[PDB]
Amino acid sequence: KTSFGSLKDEDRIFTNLYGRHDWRLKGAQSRGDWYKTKEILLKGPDWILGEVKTSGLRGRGGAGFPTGLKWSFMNKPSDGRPKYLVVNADEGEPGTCKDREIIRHDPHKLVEGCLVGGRAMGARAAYIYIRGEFYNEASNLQVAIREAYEAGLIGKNACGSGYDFDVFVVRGAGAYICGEETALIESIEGKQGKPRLKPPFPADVGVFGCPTTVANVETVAVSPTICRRGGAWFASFGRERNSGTKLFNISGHVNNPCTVEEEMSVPLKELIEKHAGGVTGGWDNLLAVIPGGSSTPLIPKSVCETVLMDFDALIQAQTGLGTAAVIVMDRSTDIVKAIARLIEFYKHESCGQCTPCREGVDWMNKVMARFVRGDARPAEIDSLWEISKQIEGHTICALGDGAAWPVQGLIRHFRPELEERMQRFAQQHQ
Amino acid sequence: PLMGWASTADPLSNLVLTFSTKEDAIAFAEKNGWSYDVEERKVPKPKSKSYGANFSWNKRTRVSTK
Amino acid sequence: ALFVHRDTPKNNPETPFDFTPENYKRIEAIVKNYPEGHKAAAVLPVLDLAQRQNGWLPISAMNKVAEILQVPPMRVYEVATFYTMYNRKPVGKYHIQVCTTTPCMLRNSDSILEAIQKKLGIKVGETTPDKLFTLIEVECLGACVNAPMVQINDNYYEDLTPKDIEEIIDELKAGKIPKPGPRSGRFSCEPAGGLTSLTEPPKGPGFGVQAG
Amino acid sequence: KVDDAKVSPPKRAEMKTSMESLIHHFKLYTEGYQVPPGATYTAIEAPKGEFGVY
Amino acid sequence: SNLIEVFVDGQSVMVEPGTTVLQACEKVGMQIPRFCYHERLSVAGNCRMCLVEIEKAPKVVAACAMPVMKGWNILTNSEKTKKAREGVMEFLLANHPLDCPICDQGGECDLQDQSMMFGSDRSRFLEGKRAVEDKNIGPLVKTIMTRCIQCTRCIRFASEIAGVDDLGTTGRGNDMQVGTYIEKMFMSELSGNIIDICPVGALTSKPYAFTARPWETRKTESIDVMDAVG
Amino acid sequence: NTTYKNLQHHDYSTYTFLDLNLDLSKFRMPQPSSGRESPRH
Amino acid sequence: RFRGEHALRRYPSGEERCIACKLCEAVCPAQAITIEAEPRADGSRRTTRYDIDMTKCIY
Ligand SMILES: Cc1cc2nc3c(=O)[nH]c(=O)nc-3n(C[C@H](O)[C@H](O)[C@H](O)COP(=O)(O)O)c2cc1C
Ligand code: SF4
Ligand code: SF4
Ligand code: SF4
Ligand code: SF4
Ligand code: FES
Ligand code: FES
Repeated sequence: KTSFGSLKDEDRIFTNLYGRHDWRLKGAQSRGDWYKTKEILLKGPDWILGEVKTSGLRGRGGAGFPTGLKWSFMNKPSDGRPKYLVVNADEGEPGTCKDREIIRHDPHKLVEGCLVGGRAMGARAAYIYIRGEFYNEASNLQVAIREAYEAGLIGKNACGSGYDFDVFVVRGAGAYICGEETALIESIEGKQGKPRLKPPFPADVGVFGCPTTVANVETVAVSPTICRRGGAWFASFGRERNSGTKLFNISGHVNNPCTVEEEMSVPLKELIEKHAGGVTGGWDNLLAVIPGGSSTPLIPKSVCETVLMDFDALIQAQTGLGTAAVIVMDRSTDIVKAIARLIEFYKHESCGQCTPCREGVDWMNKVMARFVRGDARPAEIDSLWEISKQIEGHTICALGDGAAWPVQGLIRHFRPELEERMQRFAQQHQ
Repeated sequence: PLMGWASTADPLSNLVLTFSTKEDAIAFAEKNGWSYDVEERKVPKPKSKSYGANFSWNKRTRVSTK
Repeated sequence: ALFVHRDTPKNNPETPFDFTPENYKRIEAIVKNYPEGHKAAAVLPVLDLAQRQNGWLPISAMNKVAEILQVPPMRVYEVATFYTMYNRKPVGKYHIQVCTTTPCMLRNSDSILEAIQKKLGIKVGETTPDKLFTLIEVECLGACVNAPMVQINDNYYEDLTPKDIEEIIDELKAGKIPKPGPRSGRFSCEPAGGLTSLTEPPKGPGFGVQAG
Repeated sequence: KVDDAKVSPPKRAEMKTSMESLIHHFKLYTEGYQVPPGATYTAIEAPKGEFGVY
Repeated sequence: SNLIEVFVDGQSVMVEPGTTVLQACEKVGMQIPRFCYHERLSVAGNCRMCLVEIEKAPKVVAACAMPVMKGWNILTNSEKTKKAREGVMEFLLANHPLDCPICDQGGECDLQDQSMMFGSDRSRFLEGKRAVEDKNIGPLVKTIMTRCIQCTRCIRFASEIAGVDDLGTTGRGNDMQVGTYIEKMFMSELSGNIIDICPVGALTSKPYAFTARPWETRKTESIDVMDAVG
Repeated sequence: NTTYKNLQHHDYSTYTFLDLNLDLSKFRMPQPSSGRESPRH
Repeated sequence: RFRGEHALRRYPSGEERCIACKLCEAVCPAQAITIEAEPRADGSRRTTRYDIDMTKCIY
């Protein structure tokens, strides 16, 4: 077992972070793509599922559902209805640039992985959904699809064997909800993006009524590397439930805010300072730390100086780990103002299926406005606590839950600044 | 003709007798003498609907809006 | 933001609106991708073609898309009023989206907001008394790892400062367009310290694998 | 009054700005609150005597 | 032979396969309160009222669109079922205007009856209360769209019985205007049957509009004319 | 390697997404139909 | 707070304060209120007939 883990070189799952040697299928072959994949494909998809569960891939995008269980649900016997694979590539949790880097510098390993996922579960066509903010990177993806087609190696009868597999690209139109699990599916359907109800699973009824699934881009990227490499070489980096490498990125308040691959666990102070410049004003300047992005409660200073960066560790810290915005914020900003702007974002992007997220984000936006102006009573801040207990899990999707959790973290940790703000408003009016 | 009201020569016009079974209703009506018209009870018919059937593939039951 | 039409001609069908037969071949490629039986799924790519052809879509464009895809128009009106990329108000050549939510605002987007405001003159959310400067601030776009960001027509700008504001706006006045990528060096999303990424040329298919 | 607004009507301030209290005002004065089935008796001391109500 | 065992608070009953929790609960007499479900239409889930704590599950789930596995037990009178009903009923009455005098569904509301029998009493949400201005749908149907609780029942009725497809959702978040976008006076057959569909006072009769409130008028059996079906 | 291997993204024009979708339309298995050609036929 | 004359009020330099919302006839324990309502040519809902029986009024 490692002593909390760090980056050892060439154990990077994917190289070519930015602007490296070329941008081509030839460069993909030099970096390790299209190498001996047919012998992996023609062995049987049960062996690929065994390889993935040997690696023990924790599902990405900040959900927690592991890939092995999902794609083992995808082993339904094939009926007259086909099977579909949908590669989701939106970037919610503002602070992200998770797969922007991947789809900007290496679409070829994504092509490898969607071919692997299409073979590994009986899928037949793969729709890749890019965010509508990404026209130029989408056209880079189109150039890469043209190169992979012009090689004559995907499309129809891939790898020389009689196995056709087509991949399409659907743009976004700008949303947070199109990134989610099932509003994606109906946004492809031409109806407006709205999630379905969960106990009919996407692996039973999906895109118009076919057993489909949805994969994150990090899962698609890691998937052919586990096929072409050894079993549990990926699993030797970190703990037993969560295992492998992850993009820990500071998009936020450090000197040189940037992106690094690391292993599953890391000491947080080494992560923040010994890789990405330094904290703006030193280690003792920041007020707090948010991991995850925006669907995660905060972590204060006395907790962030000690807590390691694991999924089980953040379960023990009552939060949820996501991607790429594992950032600090300074005392010089008001965290009430920052979380209130995040609640304004939540109001600006949410569909109107469920009554409780709709009206709860309405109350929380107006009440956080009355907290920034400070025109309330302490019964109001405990009422905000009560409604954040009411909303959570009583919806379809997790946007209501991810609007409940930052209010929870702010109430659990930063009571005294709220009390002093309200006392200063009392001194102002009186 | 002085206020615009609805007078009536009907003392029995505002009777109602809420009962629990049709048998005791008919028994009381035949016991107290006057005639009676029996209309039969109609429950709502049980149906067969599902959200997955509202998301059909090649069946025409399709929500078309959401 | 006034989600009812209320004609106001320069709208008010029929506004004369028609495409190019080359774009009709794009339309046939688009409804040839999707399977037969569910033609109504290509509404958003056809309406994207309408926006890329004519910079903002009128109501006659929506009647045209409804008659092309042989659907009732109400689904087209739903998809037009639902998403973000489709601006039913008329806009200019260039379109400014100043993205500022969680890393972007917390990394001091307000300097960029002040710079855009006192350089361009028109207030936030509104339009300009010419073309090419329809300014709106927007929520998250995804490209978060840098300074708060600016999207212009299918291009990005990160790592900003008010002198870069002056430069980019004066060069869009001149017509010469800078790069979509980052600024201040660091030619991609980079760890901008001492290159803490991989350095060796990667082996790939050569070394130890199993069952392959 | 009691702090059980489904029996006693609320007062004017919450009545003119609530929602639950306006609904309770409205339906409480139209229908009357429902009373569970059963037969009770009580009796207090009227200055005559046993004022009983059944 | 095609039976499913459920316990309704201990009382066992048998369920046909494929059906809902709600049809079996209405089979044993328990009317779970509903706002979006209606038996002449398809099943939306957007009103969220039918939540019920089904055992061995930390999350409380809807009952109008739940497939029925074998061997349930359905706790309707639990604690957090009542707490979820209190929460949802408190959410509905926030952006709903004080129009119960000038409404036309005083005796026949649904918010009023179900907020007496299931909701809270002391309100909250001091300020706010946005309002959506009405439209002009048709001179036969008077329409106020501030009272619309956006329940998506008239939309499903249009697209699944009327086939006209003129009513739609516009917007996101709080701002969802429900109607026709293009100032078109919606005139079609069975457009008089939308005032009985709309569960709240948002789509009322225009010629009836302000003559009575339905506790005075007595209800009487009769047979239709002018159509050979009755 | 500390050199920006991209700028392959830099030349992207505002038509290129539909251009790539246009050119990569071959080897398209028939996107399986279901009864009628449309929800309203 | 004496209960006498059964008078009506009106708005400040405004129209009739009543809406004809029938609450008083719904509560009137001798049913002396008689309300028949119609809207006028303007659009706001109003009355036609608002009668108090002084015989039945128990006050
Ligand atoms: C609130 C919410 C927001 C999401 N945002 C995104 C997003 O921006 N991009 C994305 O690709 N997936 C997004 N997802 C989906 C998750 O990434 C989900 O895990 C994915 O469908 C499958 O990932 P996994 O199989 O690796 O767990 C979101 C899901 C939820 C509930
Ligand atoms: S919680 Fe809100 S955003 Fe999520 S599905 Fe329900 S209505 Fe839509
Ligand atoms: S108009 Fe009535 S039926 Fe239609 S969504 Fe609104 S409340 Fe529901
Ligand atoms: S529909 Fe609304 S305004 Fe009308 S009676 Fe019910 S709660 Fe009051
Ligand atoms: S109908 Fe009666 S209760 Fe209603 S406003 Fe008129 S006088 Fe008042
Ligand atoms: S918040 Fe500005 S890009 Fe995500
Ligand atoms: S009745 Fe099930 S959610 Fe509306």
